[PDB]
Amino acid sequence: MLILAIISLITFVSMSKLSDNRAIIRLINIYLILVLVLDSFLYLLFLNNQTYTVMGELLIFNSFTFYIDMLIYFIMIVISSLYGYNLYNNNLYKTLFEPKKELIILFLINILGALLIVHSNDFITLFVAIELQSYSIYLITAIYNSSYKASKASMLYFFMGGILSILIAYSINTYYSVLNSYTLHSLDSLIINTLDLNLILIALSLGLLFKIGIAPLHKWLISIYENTPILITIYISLIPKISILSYLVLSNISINSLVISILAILTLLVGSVGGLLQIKIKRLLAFSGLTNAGYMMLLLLLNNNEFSYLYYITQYSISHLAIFMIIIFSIYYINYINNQYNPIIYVNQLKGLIHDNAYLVLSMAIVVFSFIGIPPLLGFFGKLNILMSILNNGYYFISIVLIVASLISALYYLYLLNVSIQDKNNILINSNETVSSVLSYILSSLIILITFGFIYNSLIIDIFNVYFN
Amino acid sequence: MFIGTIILVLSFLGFVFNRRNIILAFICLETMLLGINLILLRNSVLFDDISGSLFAIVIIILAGVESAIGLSLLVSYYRLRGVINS
Amino acid sequence: PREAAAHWVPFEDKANMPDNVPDVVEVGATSAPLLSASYFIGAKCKPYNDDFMLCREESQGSGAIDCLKEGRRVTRCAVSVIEDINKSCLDEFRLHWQCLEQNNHQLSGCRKAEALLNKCVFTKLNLEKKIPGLRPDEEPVFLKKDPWIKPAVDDFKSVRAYAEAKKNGTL
Amino acid sequence: MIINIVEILIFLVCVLFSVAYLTVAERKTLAYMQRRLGPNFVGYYGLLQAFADAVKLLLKEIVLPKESNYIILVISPLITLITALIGWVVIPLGPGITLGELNLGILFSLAIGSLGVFGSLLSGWSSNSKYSLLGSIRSTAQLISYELILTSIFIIIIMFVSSLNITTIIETQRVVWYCIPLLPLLLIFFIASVAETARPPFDLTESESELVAGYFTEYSGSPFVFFFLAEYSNIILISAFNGYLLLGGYLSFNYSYLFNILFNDYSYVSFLFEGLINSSAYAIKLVFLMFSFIWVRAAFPRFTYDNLINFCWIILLPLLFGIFLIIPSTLYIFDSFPTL
Amino acid sequence: LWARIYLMPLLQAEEDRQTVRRSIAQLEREKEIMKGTGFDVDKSVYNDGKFHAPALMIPP
Amino acid sequence: MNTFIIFIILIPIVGFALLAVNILLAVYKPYNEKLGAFECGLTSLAFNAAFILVAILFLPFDLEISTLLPYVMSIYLVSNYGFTIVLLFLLILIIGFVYEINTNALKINTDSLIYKL
Amino acid sequence: AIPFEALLPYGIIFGLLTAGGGAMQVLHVYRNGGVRDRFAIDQWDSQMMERDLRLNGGQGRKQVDQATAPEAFKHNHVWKSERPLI
Amino acid sequence: MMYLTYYFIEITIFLAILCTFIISAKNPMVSILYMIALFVIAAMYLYLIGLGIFSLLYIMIYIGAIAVLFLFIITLLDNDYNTIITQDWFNIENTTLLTTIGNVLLTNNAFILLVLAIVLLLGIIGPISITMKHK
Ligand SMILES: CCCCC/C=C/C/C=C\CCCCCCCC(=O)O[C@H](COC(=O)CCCCCCCCCCCCCCC)COP(=O)([O-])OCC[N+](C)(C)C
Repeated sequence: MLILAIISLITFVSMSKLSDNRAIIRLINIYLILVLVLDSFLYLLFLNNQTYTVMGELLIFNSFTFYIDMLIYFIMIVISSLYGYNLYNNNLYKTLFEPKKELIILFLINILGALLIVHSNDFITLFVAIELQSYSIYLITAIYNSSYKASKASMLYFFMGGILSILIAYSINTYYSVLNSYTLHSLDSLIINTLDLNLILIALSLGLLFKIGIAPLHKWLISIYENTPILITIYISLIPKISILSYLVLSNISINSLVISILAILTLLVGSVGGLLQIKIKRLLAFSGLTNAGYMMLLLLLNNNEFSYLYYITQYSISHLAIFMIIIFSIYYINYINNQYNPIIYVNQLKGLIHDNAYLVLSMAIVVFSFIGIPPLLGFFGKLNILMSILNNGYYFISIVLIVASLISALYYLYLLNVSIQDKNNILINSNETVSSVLSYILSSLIILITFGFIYNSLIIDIFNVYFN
Repeated sequence: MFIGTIILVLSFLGFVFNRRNIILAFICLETMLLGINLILLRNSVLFDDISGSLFAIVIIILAGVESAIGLSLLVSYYRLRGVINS
Repeated sequence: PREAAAHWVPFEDKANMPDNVPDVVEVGATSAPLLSASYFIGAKCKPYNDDFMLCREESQGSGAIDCLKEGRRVTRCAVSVIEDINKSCLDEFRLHWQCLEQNNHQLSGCRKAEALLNKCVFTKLNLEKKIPGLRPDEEPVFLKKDPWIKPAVDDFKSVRAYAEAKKNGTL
Repeated sequence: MIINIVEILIFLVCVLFSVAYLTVAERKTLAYMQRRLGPNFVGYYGLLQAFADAVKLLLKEIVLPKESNYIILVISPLITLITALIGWVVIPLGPGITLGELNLGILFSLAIGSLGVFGSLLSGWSSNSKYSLLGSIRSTAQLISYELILTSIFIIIIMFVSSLNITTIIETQRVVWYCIPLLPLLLIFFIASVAETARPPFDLTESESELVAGYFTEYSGSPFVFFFLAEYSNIILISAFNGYLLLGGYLSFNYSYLFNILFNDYSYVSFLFEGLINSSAYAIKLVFLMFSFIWVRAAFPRFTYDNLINFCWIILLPLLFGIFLIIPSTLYIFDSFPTL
Repeated sequence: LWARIYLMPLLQAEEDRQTVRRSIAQLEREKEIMKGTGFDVDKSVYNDGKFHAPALMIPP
Repeated sequence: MNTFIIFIILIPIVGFALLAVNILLAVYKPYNEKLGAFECGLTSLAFNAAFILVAILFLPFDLEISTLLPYVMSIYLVSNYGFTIVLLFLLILIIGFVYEINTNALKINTDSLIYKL
Repeated sequence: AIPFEALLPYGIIFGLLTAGGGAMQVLHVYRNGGVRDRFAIDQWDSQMMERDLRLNGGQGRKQVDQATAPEAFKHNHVWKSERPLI
Repeated sequence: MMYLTYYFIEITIFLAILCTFIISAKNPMVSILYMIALFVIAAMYLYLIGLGIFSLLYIMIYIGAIAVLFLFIITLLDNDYNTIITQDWFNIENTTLLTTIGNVLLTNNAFILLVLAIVLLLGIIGPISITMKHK
């Protein structure tokens, strides 16, 4: 469906005027919803963990990739709604959030790149999908060319992504030179015992992981996330993380790797410690993303990581979307718009939000306490599954470090709630304006999922036991 | 393996220790891709295998589109500032 | 196998066959005579060629050393048929392969000499030239009259001989 | 070794003198289309005119302007001339009769052609005269845009042959010249070869009336000789590409009957007579093409930059993609995919 | 193509004969050089019993 | 040492020889007024997007055209299968070409007079 | 009328190319030893020509049609010793 | 004469080291011209290892298009043993590197080809999206 959407959309966006952008985006939003609901029944193919190799052994289809695919569609639906609908109908918000003409096509193509990364069974397909996603994401960074910071960001991103892509291509070709093969499926226990592939496979893993910004190469990505338009940051900080991490989890090429162990430790420490002194909202959220990417990196050191990883990535996607949407909503109550790409920038600008919108702060509290991992919110069960996995496999020191990093990051998670439940002198008296029904309903759905997902935990594990065993 | 490796490493060091210009940066990217491809093609020949050359062709095409997009990004960056002081 | 690359030297081995291996004669014809005689060689030696290839397959990797015997058989059959051509149809055989030498070895440029050679070989050796795999509807190109594709210069000697044969009635 | 040397000298002398006399032929033909005479005074019937201009320019001082990169200004014409002449190594005057018998002959032609925009791209940077810069940017744009059309027609022709050996492409045309089934493609190759060569009407690159002279405003002496020589050599070479892609190269008619009448066996006389026939056919095709370049120069006013860019990218390129779709479709319909 | 197929068996057969001769010959040459030393020249580097023509000569 | 390589070597030698003849025979008298750049006889930078855009879009279209070389060299071997694949490839590229046309990518006082009586 | 002075340079070019091609035909035939050239030759043809050289004593493209090969054919076999592609 | 073709590989390697003059060039142009020189050296090396068709494709694309774009833009903006080469006759077709690449790319990997079509589609849409100001 995705290819058909891309083709049609190119035709229409060519033949439509600049005023039709939001209507087009609503059209695609509904189309993706329709695909998600009508084609969901293809799950049935994956009963008993049945795996399918497709396209001449280039693509691999199993329950895991089907789930990642559905999750990516859900994320795309939510993200496209933010562009397809106005928060408010005033002039200010027409200036604040207007979709570019080609933005939707870039979004769909980057989604296609991500899905091809997930399904990749062969290194040529992996490299082509990586380059497709990398190019589309460069352009998404750069499409808002009136922003000085966005253009500077796109250029830095181009160069860092190019270097990491060259590292990846080098790793692929060294694997070819040693094994005369482009598939990991050719690998076996005998082959891993016989030959020392550790260097090559770790170089490939590192080349992929530095593209989502794990320490000690974080800062360039945090700067890019800071300097992009806020509705762009909601996307570019999420989809590449999902695709790359899912590919690495599915491939399992760094089991018990000492280098990945040390880098995951370092990423946890830097993500937790470095986010403490932050005063800008989006830099705080980017360091949050770094710490959570560390939590997921830990899962690359062990076999049978499917359940913990899927649960964690789903709850993280929901929490991330929700926190960005809350920051977006809280824009209507700020008294100073900093600029047209990033209306709110400093955490202190939320001060006293509870007096303007009590339930917005309720939602904020719920999402923050999910991030900290307070039961019975989803975040707690995500961390619980991760701890179960790593302790089952004897990563004791890493478990201690994970404890410590969650503690430390709770400080700058609660910074947001702290300033949000403080008091502001000028308190909204009244307003005729209504927030858009659709986005408020979506934000509410995310909040209710985070709050009451745990009631379905046992049902989920029962389903999982029949589709992934 | 020798010419490609040295082009890769020298272009990488040119990229990293660039403190002269951004064009040097573009060029180091392109030449790195060159060296990768030369290593690949020598291996293809030594194995009498077509997969190496197929991936070489794909690299060629992707380096083309990457150059196109990168130069477009540079132009859009220039449009706002009028000058590249590197 | 790939052709040689940047710098290569050709080197010659001066050892003899190991004496356990039965000796065999080698085919002495070159590219043009061989291409001229190929269809007759195939028609005569098909069972021996097939047996040689089946041995090479079944050996599953040691083909060179396990398939020497029927290789000797193949070479002997080839030499026999070439000798028969040299004894019975020499002049037409020379017409055909010199014509091929002139026309970049394209059989399309030597149809006139090929007709004479084919008639001579059929009558004096009972070998027929035939193209495998065509349905009855499809017509062998070497039997086709008025082809789209013709040689630049019809070979002089072949044209003269063909007209002579048309007079004699042999063709 | 000796034979190789003699062949190269013969071929090189023929090519260089043919380029030299193409200039005189242009002046004379334009002259007679303009009711005048053109050069008829320097040498008998003006046959030494080109060598007169040559000698003069080789005796002319070289001027290197103050703000110029003198190395680049002197070497850019040199590289464009070298590539323009290197392009000739694969052109056959008979079956296998060429200096370079490459199985990748077509790919060699296209590559050495793509090395042809560097003179224009570099001279503007070297001259630093502003007129040269404007001319250089506009030329680089025009040349690459029309190189696309030329490459696309190359591909369409290889759809019929499935070979990158030039002699094979010529040999396949004994059945019919490819300019018969693809007459519209032949028109486009002319319109594009005119543009790719930067000739009138598409002379925007070095048009005297919009920009004095052109990218060469600053080129005196031998550098001017090099640009001049490269331009006319490229005219002849792209007429050669046209000849063997579409006009059947060195094929004229079936002279088998005639040779069987004249001769009774192979001889150096008959090989020479065949060589002369093939070469005469190919050279008469070249002559008609060069005459057509001169004719079009005589007949039409220039385009503007916007006009020619619009042409190439909105009228020609869509038609060529349409043909990309319709040629393999016709092969598939009639089961005539060509073998290797 | 059919002509080439009909020629392929004999040309191959000749080439196999040359292969066996030159492989054996090199075996005896190397064995003769290695006389007086505790090294087995006949032992293949491969684990299968299959005949393996040498690659990789010594430069001449 | 075949004719190919000798001819390739010979051409630059001829170019250099003509250049050296010019350097040896021509006078050489530079002076400030002669060294000035010529602009119609007397001494004396924003551009449009389509200038950038022609050049930049040349590269994808060139790659598209040159991606058909493997096809035309293997048309018979790929039969009616490869045929269909290359049609799909061509149509996908044609879509981008349509986008280019409709966005008018390479292309570079009518009010009435009203008196308030 | 037909302006012959305008056609003289065309005639010069035509005669030049015609004579050059005729002389090239004669030189190619003389180099080949009385037969036309071989064009569009694949790997099979190159190997056949090498075998021909082994058979006819190194006399270029000379052909022999004797059924049985001389004795020296069994010993003048050539493998190629190719330098390491570093 | 024989040492020439023998050390030809080592000469391209040395000239490549030397040309990678790209980093030390005073003028970025000059740096781009030296990049072109490096690409010609690469084409030379490719022919030597047996991949001449790649030499010609590199000349066609990287010099013919990528170097042309580079220059356009910047004018506008301010192991001692020897291998045995053996013959065999199992190949009756005239199949070369280009034909085999076409074969595998259009049949065994048609998917890679169509995904490359999407990538080139991106290489068209993107530059238009960011270098052109609509309306
Ligand atoms: C009418 C069609 C509508 C279906 C649209 C689905 C859209 C997905 C969008 C976002 C993912 C959001 C949550 C996914 C739920 C997992 C389903 C499953 O059970 O996960 C299992 C695998 O467990 C796992 O690994 C762990 C999953 C981690 C979930 C973390 C959140 C838990 C709390 C969510 C509570 C659910 C809310 C219900 C409120 C009444 C896959 O199940 P399956 O592959 O057999 O497909 C299901 C059959 N299906 C296609 C018809 C729907």
